[PDB]
Formats: sequence, C-alpha cells, structure tokens
Amino acid sequence: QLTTESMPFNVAEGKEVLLLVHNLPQQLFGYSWYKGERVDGNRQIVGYAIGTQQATPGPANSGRETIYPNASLLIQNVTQNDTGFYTLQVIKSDLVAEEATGQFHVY
Repeated sequence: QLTTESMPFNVAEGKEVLLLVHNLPQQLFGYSWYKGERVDGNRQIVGYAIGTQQATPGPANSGRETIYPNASLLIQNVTQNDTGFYTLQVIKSDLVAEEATGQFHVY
C-alpha cells in the first residue's frame, strides 16, 4: 500500500520535517498534497507534473515546503500551527489516483 510517514514525527518549532513516501507505483504522471486527512481542493498545498517536473503552489502553500521528484514533502521552519495531517495523492499513467495520509506534531 502507498504510505507516507513523517521524519521526525515530533518536530521542534522552527526545525524541519520530511514526509517520506513509500510503495509508489511505477508510471506516475503526478502528485498532489493536501492539508488534512482527505483530498480537499481548498486545502491543496502543491501539485506536481512528472512529465515536465513543474510544481504549482496551491491555496495551502506556505512558502516553506518543497515537493521532490520522489513525491516526498519537506516542510521547513515549522510552526505550532503546522501540526496536522497531510494527504498525498499520486496519479498513475492511467489517471487513477492512490492516496495516503501521514501526520506530525510540533512541540
């Protein structure tokens, strides 16, 4: 199963967290990250197109995140308010979506 996991789960204020992503399918066309536990357009952080390697910031983009070619999401300068769930959507070459949710806590 597609999974995402924070490294570290417990994150000091002002430091960084990497959302690692595991069990990707091959032949992917894009990624989309969201704040919260589901796919919710109003809370899209970033979208990525594999074909062109272009990142497009969404309405939940903070300016403090980077999505990598392997789907992982690095968040820097973390704030208390960053504590939450983060949902990844992967779009395969047949346009079928897979999703995973992960989370971290800022202290």
